[PDB]
Parts: sequence; C-alpha cells; structure tokens
Amino acid sequence: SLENVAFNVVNKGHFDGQQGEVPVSIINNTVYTKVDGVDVELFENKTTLPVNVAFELWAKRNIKPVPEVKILNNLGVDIAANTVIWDYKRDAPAHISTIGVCSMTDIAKKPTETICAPLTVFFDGRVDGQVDLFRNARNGVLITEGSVKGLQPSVGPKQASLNGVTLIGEAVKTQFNYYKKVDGVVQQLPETYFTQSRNLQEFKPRSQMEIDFLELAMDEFIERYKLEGYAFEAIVYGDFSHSQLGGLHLLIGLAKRFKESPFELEDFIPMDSTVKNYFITDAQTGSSKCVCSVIDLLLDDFVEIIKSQDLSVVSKVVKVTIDYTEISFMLWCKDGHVETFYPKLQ
Amino acid sequence: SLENVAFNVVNKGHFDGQQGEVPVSIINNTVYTKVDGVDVELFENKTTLPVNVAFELWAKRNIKPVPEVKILNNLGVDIAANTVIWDYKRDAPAHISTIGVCSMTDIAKKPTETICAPLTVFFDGRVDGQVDLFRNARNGVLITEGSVKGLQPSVGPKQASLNGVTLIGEAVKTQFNYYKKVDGVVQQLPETYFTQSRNLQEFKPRSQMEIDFLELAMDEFIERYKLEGYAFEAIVYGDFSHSQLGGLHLLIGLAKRFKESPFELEDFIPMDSTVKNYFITDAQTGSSKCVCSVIDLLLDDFVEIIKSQDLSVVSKVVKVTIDYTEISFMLWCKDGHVETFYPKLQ
Amino acid sequence: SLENVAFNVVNKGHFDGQQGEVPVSIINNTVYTKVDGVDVELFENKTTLPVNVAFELWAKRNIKPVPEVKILNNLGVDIAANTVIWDYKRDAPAHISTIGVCSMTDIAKKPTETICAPLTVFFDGRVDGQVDLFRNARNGVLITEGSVKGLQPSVGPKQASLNGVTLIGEAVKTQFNYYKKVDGVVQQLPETYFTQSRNLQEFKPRSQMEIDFLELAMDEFIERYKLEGYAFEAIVYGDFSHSQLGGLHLLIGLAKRFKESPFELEDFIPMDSTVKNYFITDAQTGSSKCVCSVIDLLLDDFVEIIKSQDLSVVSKVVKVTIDYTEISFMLWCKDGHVETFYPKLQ
Amino acid sequence: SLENVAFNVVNKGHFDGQQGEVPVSIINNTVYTKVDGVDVELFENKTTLPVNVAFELWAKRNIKPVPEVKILNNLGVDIAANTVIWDYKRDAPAHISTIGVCSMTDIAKKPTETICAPLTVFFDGRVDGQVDLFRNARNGVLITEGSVKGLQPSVGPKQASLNGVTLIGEAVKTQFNYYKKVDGVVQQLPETYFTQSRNLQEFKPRSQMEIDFLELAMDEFIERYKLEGYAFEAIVYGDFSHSQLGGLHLLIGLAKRFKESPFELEDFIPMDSTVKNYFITDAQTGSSKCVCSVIDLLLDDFVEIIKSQDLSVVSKVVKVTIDYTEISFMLWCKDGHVETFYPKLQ
Amino acid sequence: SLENVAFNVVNKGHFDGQQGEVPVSIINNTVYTKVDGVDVELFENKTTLPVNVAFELWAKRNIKPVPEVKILNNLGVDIAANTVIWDYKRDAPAHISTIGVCSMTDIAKKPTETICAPLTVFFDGRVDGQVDLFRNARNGVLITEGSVKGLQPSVGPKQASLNGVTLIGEAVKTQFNYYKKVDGVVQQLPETYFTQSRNLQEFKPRSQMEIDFLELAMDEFIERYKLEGYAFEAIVYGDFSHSQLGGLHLLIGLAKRFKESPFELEDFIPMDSTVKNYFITDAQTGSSKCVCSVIDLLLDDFVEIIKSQDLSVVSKVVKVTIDYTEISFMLWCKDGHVETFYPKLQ
Repeated sequence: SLENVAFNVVNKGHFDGQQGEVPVSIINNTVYTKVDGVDVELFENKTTLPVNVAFELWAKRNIKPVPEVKILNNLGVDIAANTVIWDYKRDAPAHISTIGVCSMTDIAKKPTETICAPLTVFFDGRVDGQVDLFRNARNGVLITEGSVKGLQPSVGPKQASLNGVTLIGEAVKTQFNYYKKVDGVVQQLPETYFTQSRNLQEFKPRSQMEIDFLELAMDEFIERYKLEGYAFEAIVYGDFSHSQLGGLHLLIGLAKRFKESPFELEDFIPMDSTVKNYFITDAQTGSSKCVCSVIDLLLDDFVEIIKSQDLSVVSKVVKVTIDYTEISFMLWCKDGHVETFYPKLQ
Repeated sequence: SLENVAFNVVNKGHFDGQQGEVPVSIINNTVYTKVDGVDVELFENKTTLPVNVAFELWAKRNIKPVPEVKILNNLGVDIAANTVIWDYKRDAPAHISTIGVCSMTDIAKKPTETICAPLTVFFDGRVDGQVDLFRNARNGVLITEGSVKGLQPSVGPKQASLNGVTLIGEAVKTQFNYYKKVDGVVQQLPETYFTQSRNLQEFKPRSQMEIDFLELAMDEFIERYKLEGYAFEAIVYGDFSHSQLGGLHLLIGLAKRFKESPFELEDFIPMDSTVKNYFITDAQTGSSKCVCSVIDLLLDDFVEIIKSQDLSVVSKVVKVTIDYTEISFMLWCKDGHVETFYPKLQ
Repeated sequence: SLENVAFNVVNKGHFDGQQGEVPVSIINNTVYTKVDGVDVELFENKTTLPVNVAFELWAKRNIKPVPEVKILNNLGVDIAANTVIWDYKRDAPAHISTIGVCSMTDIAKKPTETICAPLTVFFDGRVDGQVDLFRNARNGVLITEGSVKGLQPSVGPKQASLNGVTLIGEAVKTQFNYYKKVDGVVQQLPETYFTQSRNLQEFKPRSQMEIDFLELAMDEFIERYKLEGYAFEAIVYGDFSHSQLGGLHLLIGLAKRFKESPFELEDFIPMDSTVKNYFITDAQTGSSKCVCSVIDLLLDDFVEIIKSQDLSVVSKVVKVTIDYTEISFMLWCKDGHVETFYPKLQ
Repeated sequence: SLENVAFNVVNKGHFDGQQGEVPVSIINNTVYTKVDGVDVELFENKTTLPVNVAFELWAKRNIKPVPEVKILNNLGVDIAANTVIWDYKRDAPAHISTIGVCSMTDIAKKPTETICAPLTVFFDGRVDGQVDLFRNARNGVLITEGSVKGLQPSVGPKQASLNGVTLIGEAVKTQFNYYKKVDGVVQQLPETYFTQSRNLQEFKPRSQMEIDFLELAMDEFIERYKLEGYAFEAIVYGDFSHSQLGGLHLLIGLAKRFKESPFELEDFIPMDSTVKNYFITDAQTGSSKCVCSVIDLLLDDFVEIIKSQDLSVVSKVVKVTIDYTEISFMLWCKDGHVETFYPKLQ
Repeated sequence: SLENVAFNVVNKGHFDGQQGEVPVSIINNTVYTKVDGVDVELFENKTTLPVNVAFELWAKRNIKPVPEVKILNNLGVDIAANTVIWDYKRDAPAHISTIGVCSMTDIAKKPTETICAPLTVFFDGRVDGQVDLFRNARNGVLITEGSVKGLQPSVGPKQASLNGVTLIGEAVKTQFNYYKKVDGVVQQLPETYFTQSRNLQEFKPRSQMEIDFLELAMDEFIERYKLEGYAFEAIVYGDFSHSQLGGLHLLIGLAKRFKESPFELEDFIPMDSTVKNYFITDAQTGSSKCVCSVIDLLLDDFVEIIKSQDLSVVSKVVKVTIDYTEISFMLWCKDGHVETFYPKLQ
C-alpha cells in the first residue's frame, strides 16, 4: 500500500513491513506526507516509472551491502530475487522488473516460476533459502559471504554498495563470493581485475604506488617504478598542451590533476559502468575532449596490464577481463614503446 | 488506501468498504489500474486536489439522491458529515474539507468536534444517527425523507441529484425536508421558488403552460395567458434582430429557440448556481451577448413573479427567494408595462 | 524517427514508411507539428507510455480490419507479429511489447526469437510469410481470410475492427478463420457464441427476433416467441420499480430502454471485454445499479442459451463459451421457471 | 494582469478592460478561479504557449465577426493589429505574435513600428483609425464593412466567424471588403470562389442544386443538371464498393452519405484550411481512405469549375483560385469524359 | 498581482509593495520573467500549492529575523498575522493559511476576525500594532525585541532565522521575548533548553566544553569533565564497530566524526524539528542505522541533563523541555551507570 509504504518510510527510513498508514499526496512526480498539517516531501521520482511505483520500489530497496550495479550488469543479471537493487547513479531501480516485490513491476512471486527461467536472477546467499533457489535456477548469479558446498567461488571486489555509498566494509562484510549458472550449468567465472569505484573529489590511494603517484612528480614516479616507454605522461598524467586533451584515461591521473587544477567532468551518460565516458574541460588551459574514457583501476593493476602487453606491434586490440567483463583497449606502439593506450570505441 | 479504493472502484463502481487491492499506477493526474497486463484508466483528476486525494474523494462520493450543489451553497453548507458531495458540474468535490472521509482532507472524524462548530455541516437524515447529530450541532443543515419530531420542515425541490443525474424520483425519493440551525437555533427557512435544473438539449415541459409555450406561437401564447404588457417577447422569447442579443433570461425560451435554431452557449463559469451566465451566440442571426443571465424557473412560477410586481415604477430591484436564496431582478417599466426583467448584475 | 513518423502522419494519416521529416514539438503529453508557422496537434498521449513512444505506436497501428481486442484477449494473445493492434477503447496499444515495430517497446525483431517462444504471438495470414511463421511458432494465434493447408479453421465473428470502427465488412473481409497453437501443438478452438460489439445509441437489430423485441411490447414478444418462465421481463427488459435496478443484462434491453428514456451508463473500467460492467442510473425513475453486467449477444443466441438450461435446479453456474472464452452465468430458478440469469461475479 | 484578466472573464465572459481582480490558481495547464471557496475552471490551455499567456490571449480574442482563419492564411496574414484572432479549430491564437495585446507575445505596441513593416498586418476597418494605419502600412490586409476612398474592394465570403461560430450574418454584417498591400503597393485581389465552411453533421443546402442533390437520387440529379461525363458518381457521391474509398472530394457528398450511413472522419491535421484531409472509414461497407481531400465548395460553383475544363486531355493540373489562394486539382479524362477530379497532392 | 509580484522580485529581490509589472510566463511549476527577450527563472515551486500562489507567498516572505519554524511549531502556532513565515527546510510556507497576505490562501484580512479566534496566531511586536492585536487575541504567540507592559517575558533562543540563514545576530537582534495566550489567558512558558540549529559541515563550537570535545580525544575529554558512567563513548561519540550504528544522538558527535571521516546523512523527513531523524551510513566502517535521532543541544546543556537524572533505575522515560516542547528520552542504566540515552520512539 502507498500509504503503508509512506508510513514505513517516515517511521523507519525505508520499508520494513510495519503496519500503519500516513496521509499521502502525490503531485509533480513527488510523494508528500502530511506532518503536523504541512506537506513534507518523501520522494522525488527521477525514474521512467509511475511515481507511486518508483516510490514503493525505492522504499523496498536493499539497504544491506550489495554488489555495484556495474558488476551485476557485467554478469548479465536481469532481475533480483525478492529484493530491489537501487541504482543510485541513475536514481532508479537497477532492473525493469521485480520478483515478489511490487504488484506493478512483478513478473512472478518466486524466482522458480517459468517466466524467470530464461532470465539471470540475482540471488543473495545472506537471505535464507536463496542458495537453494539458485541451485535450482536455470540462470542465476549467487553472492555469498562464505563458502557454498560443491561450488567453486569467485572472489569479487573488496568493495560493495551500502545505501549508495561504495565502501570496503569493516563492521560489515562487503567482499562476496560470486557464482553463476547459465542454462542450469555452473560457470567458471574468469579471473578479472576490479575497478575501485572511487570519486574524483574524494580520491584516496589504496596502494603504495598510488601514494607515490599522488605525491611524487611525473619524472620521479616514472623513473622509480621503471615505467619508461609506456607513455605514462600522456595515458595517465594527461596532456594539456593542445586544444584537444590527450590521454588521461585513469581516474588516478584525473584526481591528481584535480588536486592542482579543478576541472570539469560532464557525465553525459550518468550510469554505472566499468568504463566511464566524460566531456572533460580543463579550467586552467582550456584543453577539452568531448569523449574521455576513464577507468578506475588500481594503478598497480594497470601497470601490470600495460607491462603484460607485447610492445612489438603497431596496432593491437587488448582484451582485459575487468569487473567480470571483457574491456577492449587500443594499443598503439612505435619503436618498441607505447604511444597510446585507452579503452577503445570511447 | 489508494490500492484498496481502486479495488473497490473496479469491483463495485465506487467505494463500498470492501477489502482487497489492485495494482495502481499514477501519472498525468490520472489513476490507472492493470487489468490482464494492460493499464486501464480509472479516474482523471479535474480538481485542484492531489490526484490520489481526488480519486479517493470521488470513489467515496454519495451515490444516493442528494440535494443539488446550488441548494447546499444557498443554504451556506460548508462541509458534509461523513460523506462526500461530488459536484458533477465542476467534476470536483463540492466542499474543500471532509469529516471522517479522507485523511488528507479531513478536519475531524465526527461532526461533533470543535472545528465543525462554526461550520454549517450538512446532515442526511437517511443515515442513522445524523438527525441526532444535527440536533446537537451548532450550525447545520438537515435533510430527511420524512418528518422530524419537534422540527417544522421546509419542503425542498421535487428533484435531486443521483450520481450526477438530476431527476424527480419515482423508484427513489428525491424530495427532502430541509432544516437549518444557526448558532444552535433552528431557523425558519423562507418560502421559495425552486429552479428545475433542466438542460437545454433535453428540455421537457413540467406544466401545461410550458407545453403551450413550446408548441404555440408567441402571439397565441401571450394572448391566451393574458401576458400583454410584461415584455414576454423579449424577456422570454428573446430578440435576435440586433447585434446584441436581447432578453432570453429563462431556460424555456432558450430551449424553444434551440428547437428551431441550435445556437451556442459558452458557460465561462462552469459551476452550479441558481442563476447561470452564458456567452450566447445565435448561429442563425449572429446576435450575441457575452453575459446572458439564465434562470430555469417553472414558467408558471415566473409568470406569478412578474405579475406580482408593481408596474407603476420606472426602475426597481425585485428580491425573489429562489432556491433558499434571494435573487435580485431589475424591473424597468414604462407607461404601466414592463420593458425589461432580468437577474441584476449579470 | 519521431520527425519521420510525424511526416508520415501529416502526409498520409498514418505511418506508411515514407521518407521525410517535419518540425515537431512535444509538450504536455502531446505531439505538435508546425504547419505554416503555427503548431497543430497531431496526437494526445492517453497511454502510460512515453509520449513519443505512444505516438510512434499509434502511427504504426494496423489500419486493416483486425480482430476485436476482446477476442485477442480471450485467445491469450500477448503480442502481435510485426504490427501494432491499437485498443481504441483505451486509446492505447493493446499489447505492452512489440515485435519489430518500435525500438523502445520491441523485445525482438522477428517472432522467431527465443523471447517470443513462450508468448502467444498474433499472426495475420493476410501479411506474406506470417502463416509460415505461425507454423513454426511454439505459441501463436493465426487469422486468415481463407483456408490453410492441413489446419482446421475456426470461424470467428462476422465483424472486425477497422480503425476503431467495428463493422461487418462488405467491401472488405472482416470474418476470419482462427487458428491457435499452444506449446507447438495446434489446438481445436471451442464452438462459441460471439458478441455483436454494438453501441447503445447506435443499436441496429441483426435478426428478426431482435426487430420484434425492439418494436413489439413486452407481453407480445414474450408470448410470440414462447418465452414464458424465463424471466425475460427482468433479465432483458429490466425492472425500474425499485431503487436498485433489476436485470437488464443484455445490450438489446438497454437499447430498447434508451429509445424511450435515455439513461446513464458509467463505464468505470473502460476496456474491451466480452462482459461489460456499468454503473447505470435510470434518468426517469431513479433506479440505479452500481455494477450492471451487460453482454451484447444476439437475442436469438441468448434465447437458445437460456432454453438449453435445466430449469429444475435452485442455484447453478452456467458455463457458456462466448468469444472463445468461458463466461459463467448465475441461474436462479423456482418451480421450474427462471428467476434470474446474469453473468456471475459482476 | 492575470488576476484582472480573470476578473474580466468571470464578470463579462471575456476581457473588456474592466478594473478588478479575483483569486487565481494555475495548475495542470489550467486557470482556476475561486468562487465561494471552491475552484472553478476558467480556461484549459491547449496551445504551445504558457498557460497564463494563452489565457490572456484567449480572453482578449476578437468577439466580433472576423474572417475565417483559412482566409487570413491564404492572404498571407502574419499578425493582427491590436487584436487577437483566435483559431477555434486549433483552440489557439491564429498568430504567433501580437501587436499591443500581451506583453509576452507583443513584438510592437502599434503596427507602425519597424518590426511590423515586413509582416502582413491584419487591419480591421471597423476599428477607428485602422484604415489609416493600413494606408501607411508597407504590408497589410484590410477588411471593411463598407467602401474605402480610392481603394477598389474585393468582395469576400458571405460568412464570417463569430466566437468560433461560422455564420452568414443577419443582425450583424459578416461580408467584408478585402484590401491587400504588398511592399506599399495596393494589390488587386484575384477573382475567387469561396468555401462555405459547413459542417458534416449540420449540413444545410445554400442553393437549389444542393437541395436537389440532397433529395434526388444519383441518376435523377445527374440527368436533370446535364452532368453526364463528369464522373459525379465517384467524385461527389463516392464509391464504396472497394476496400479503398473512391472519390468523395466534396463536403456535400460526404454529408449526403452521412445522412444515410454515418461514417468516420479522422481529422489528423486539425486546423483551418481551404482543403481538408481526412482519414475516412465507412461504417457500413468498410471502404476507407487514409487521405481524403475534401473541399466545401458550393455545388453550383463546383459544377461550373468542372464544366469550364477542357475534357480533351489525359492528365492536366487545374489551378482554381479558391479563398484567395490557388488550389491545384488533378483532372484525369478519357474519351472526352472525366474519370477523376480531386485536389492534388492530397 | 502575479506580474506586480514578479516586478517587485526582479527589482528588489522580494515583494516590497512597489507598483509596476513585468512579462511573466508560467510553465512546469516555474515562474519565468523575460529580460531582454530571454526568459529567466524567478521561482521553482517546490510546494503543494499552485505555482503562482507559492510564488506570491515566497515573494511576501518575512525577510527580517524570525523564529525558527521548529520553535513556532512547538508553540502551536497555526498561522501568522499579516506576514508569511517561509520554511526554508521544506522550501514552502510554514503555514497552510495566511491572514491578509494572499487572496488564494487568506482566511481573514486581520487577525481579529472570528475565524482566527480558535487559531494560535503568530504576532511580531516589531510590527506596529501587533502587540495590541495579541493583547486582544484569544490564542496567539507574541515575539518582541523588548519588554511588554504587564506581561512576563520568556527568553527565547539566541539565534533566529534570517532569509533561511540561522544566526546569532550582531548587527540585528535575533533573541526574542516570547509570550503565549491560550483561550484569552496569558500562559507561563516553561523553562527550557534550546537547540543550536547548527549544520554538520559548518559546525562551530559555542562553548569551552564543545571546543574541548572537538579537539581532545575521547578518554581525555571524558576524564577531564568527570563524565565516567554516562556512556559518552556511545551516546555522543558513537559506536562504529558493529553493522548497526550505536548511539551518536548529539549533533556535536556527528560533526566530530564527520571531521575525520565524512559519512552520509539521509534526511528522509526534510522538515524543521527539535529532534531530527537520519538514515546514517558510515563511509569508513559501513556501520549504518536507518533511524538515528539527533538533537543539536549545547554540550554543556546535555551534560547537565544527563547528570540531573537518577542513575538507580533500569528503564525510565526522561521528559525534558527543549524548544518549548517536551522531548522524551529513554534512559537505560545498569549498576548505577548509563548504558543508553536517546530520544525515544526515534
């Protein structure tokens, strides 16, 4: 019930299944509740769904640490089992349909129904009975905080999403084991690098090499870590000398530049992806690139990736498994050294 | 509950207090329900209220014969006791607030609370206990289908409103006895004429004089009923010879003209009133008046009113009690005969 | 393209696949085009879809005679193959998804894809290759204007829908042969009666018994056709003597009453169904029923149905196959004669 | 002022320049006023303009007989001098800009400013000083009810538009003399036929030939008026024997067909033009044409036009001056008789 | 007038009663004005009121230092006398109705009318004649910057709200004397603590103990101020070791934590109250509580409150008068020391 959902929201901050109702008014894609005679905004609908439907899905969103939406997208997750994964990047539910959550968006009450068999259902082992549900599911992705009998685990990212806050858990567990079934057969998830899901204005180094990159100058870091011939001056640090911005394809380089000269990042596709494209405008020099592909990889991981390449090729597409998906990089080299390395197709 | 209100609407045509819910989507000031996977419109909000609030008030509207909104307005009714009077002219609730109906519009649960004491509460004797509630109310209007002990009744209009259909009841009782209390004192409602609440395109004569007016020509009807010197040719039949339309202040004359030449009536204040103002454009001659005051009185009643006037005055304002309210008419006369008679202030 | 769709609409009345564009402005769920410098409304979105999506689906609607939406719903049709069935009752597409029509609503380009296998796809034999597509479809409904090799046909209703106009075709063929496949197996469609899809204000008799019903009085028609003991006075003609309206469950009886006394029909679920529920208010007597189940059966067909019943039962649920679906009727009888016969569950 | 405009609307039906204000609430592209504590709708914005701007322009619309919008469009009128021409077909102002009417839409206060020199300003001689303004205007169209010194008049249509009602005036003058200036030079308006601006459901014959067409059968009318060899059976009466509707390009033929069999006319470009295109669906036969060009010419005028053609040509484009604009007709003939005659380019 | 209100807004920043008008366009719940031919946004309606009504109320808001909305709510203020109190937390007027401000929201022109007698009217002594109006008011709250003859004052908070900025005035007076009348009798306002209305990201200590709390560690501050046995480690500093966040019920503790580790505060009821509830998510540890009751009391005041309690009780509800209202705290103790102290009912 709309009024019951609003009662739960005003009294517990989210839907907890408590009984009770409050007066609700809907207007301008917004849900208001009346507190002491004055209307108070509870929810502004930013989705393509009806306002009441979006309000109910947002109230019933998972408030426990959940995998980032990019991870679920790369795993082909189409729907979640008896929960709502809220996409905080889009301010919308991460999946079109639900299973036993909202009457307007449900396609089934339980993930065992025939409509969910072709779909890759997301299962959370922390909920009782979902491991068995995944065991009997034709297609599904399972996350657990521990081991599963007879199933080889895939270690996921250290970080997870908690109410829209991406963090590495200390008081809560955010590292999950990932399991995937396709057509009833348990798959072996590929060995992968993971993006760190960091922010430009709140960048924090997670390794010694990243610390050195942030504090040391360009030449000192390049010489210290034996990174001559890999075009780190352009790929990571970025070139701001021409009207068209060069390189700057790692979030750590953008953060280092932002520390000295705050610039502009236009996120013209505001969603959660392994590779993010930005319309970057440098506020100090005026160098700008309309499509700048940025990936937030650990600098140690990116150094390993670039050093594992074969430099004796002019043009070559590099396939790297990042966040359980294959990211294709363009590798331009000359005279046995790198001239360019960015995610292709920007 | 919104969903429960919609369940009642889809299963019973209105709110009947039945338990159950249906999937509901709200968009574009419209309430949709999902029937077999496709959204079906249940209600389009034409009010100034929030869409869900208006939907709930419309579902809980009185489906029994109720007094016309103009009658309640003339009696000073500000609010109804535990019911919603729906104004079908405005497609909106007839009163801003409610008593024990909708959480968003309620000012009280029962009419006995202190907030309802200054307000003139509408009481329906057909509902059990409302006669006693009116007896203890400081201000109120009571309607009954029978007598009330110790209270002198006022006979109201023969017709009432049934789901937006104004009719004189045959299988149901539409004539009510009216009682009014002001500051705890029972008032004597004035003797009044009543408008017939008829429509232009569905006009039906309710008296022999009206039949004669509709069939007989102007001169024959005027001579037959001894109506010489009262300007019936202009006041009732209307003058379509000049660019500015003359007279035509009785609905029966407009209906007679519409039978021969269908014309235009712009209702620029679409509400329920004893006197209606129209922007009339005659489609045959081009005569038009931007403000034409029309009252739907019984022709026999209007003849009595015009013949009860004193013709030996040049200009005089005539006060007639119509629908429990005082309607002021302008009476222009010359040489002991009427030149004009219309509701004043148009 | 939105602009190309609008170009086709302004130049051909619907989408015909012609190249060209016109200036388009979208506002207030409405599509406007500019003709000679002034904006002209092309489409008002009454659906739950985005305005541009609904505009494109409406432009690409089938303009050939198509089965009524109620027939497709009773056959379990979930989606149409490479066409849009427009539901003119709801002013919306009859199906949520499309196959190769609109990028925003498509789930597949051709009905042969895996996503369409569980769905009952609607196939039109008048389109080249759709008979073969239906032959290879797991679930589907096929309509043809002629015979299909090896497939036993089911004769459908005489009438079809042509641009929202239900008619029995003379210059065009509106009677179709119906074929159904469930899980790859051709089904035998049950022998059924068909509703006539007539309107109250435009009722036309399609049989001699209907003509007699319309012209003859109650007693004369009942005695002429040997209809004593089947409660035709209540079930068909209707009882307007009490406050609660009695019977009136056939559209022909409502039309006969409307001819003498125009009344009110509130269609509180405005969709296309075999059985329609109305909030009926009789304008002459005041008799009203909030839920009146009305079915537009041929009077000869209804007489056969009521005479095929076993009168020696007090209460019995009658299952009649109407419009390829099972309609359940309540049959109350006493002393070997009918007291009541209406669609159950109103 | 918005509130002053609403005061004028509620007290006079339109803007009359009276002082005073009323409480106004704007919501959902609708202007509401509060009468006795309840909001009453004054105006629903159907234009592309802001709701308050459209409300002000609608209140200040010309309430005197004005030329039909199609006539002003054919004369190239871009703007009106100190008045608003309301297009009742579109429920919008006929011109984008105004001169001294509304602050949001004004481009000038008087038509003498430099911005109005390239524009063809509409002048009304019935307003004092507008004849002199037109005399000094570079581009303009003048209408008068009488003669103008030194200017040769062009006799316009007998009918005009009065508050959205097209009529031939009896108590008011609706026939105007038309004058046009282009680049400061008085033009000679071409001799033209005029459309009658009649409606399908309210068709009234304006000539003896039209009366005969309506009452007499096809063969009798064709033989009586010597109309053999001009394909009147198809062009005017229409062919309903095939799936594609044939002919029916005169409003009188559509009205004659509508008298016997009411059909469907989808006006997919709802504006005012000399030639109207309809998506016609015949409800009796099923014959339908998505683009049917219909012109409402006097039948005597159309007979003269078709008889003034040279029948000894296979294909020929006929240019007819109708409503001060050149309408191009396609004329297909064989063996010295007409096979087809419709407005070209439908 | 809407246009006059907009003129005042564009020329003075708010309504000052100046004459003049500017072109105004209303669309999408937004008021635009035209400056040099381009529309400029003046106001975005975030209220439940009509856009023009909300715009007028916002323009006429009090721009002088006014009591915080929480204070007026705790005093039972229902309406303000001839002024608008704008609630900047909700971006809406603090009261539903007005007295002599806006025609659409006024219930009276002066606070002396009968409709305002049951309501607690807010009076501002800084406006001439409002002290006398409060003297004759049945129910009211009066604020003055000085003494009132014969009335015992209540010293209010040091801070007030100035155009949405809460500050302790230096060039202006923000400390008011408060007076309350209920049913015509002057009340004695209870002795109370006052919240400091500080922000998390702009926290500034207002006492020496607060400075020590911010700079000193947990153990040093607890030992210095003799705060052993009152569970300051949990109640104020907060526990971030478990998945469920513990304590953290004082804004100073949240600010201290935010200084070291910026976290998330979801204000799911965005209004002004003495006790605020937040959905807190700690970005460093992952500890989160969906309902965290936070009160911004002076740390010296909270120490006095917690030390004035009787520790020899297991469970006890503590009633503290804060901001002229009774705040109920839960006090759990064991072995003569505090285990928990938070506002109850979160």
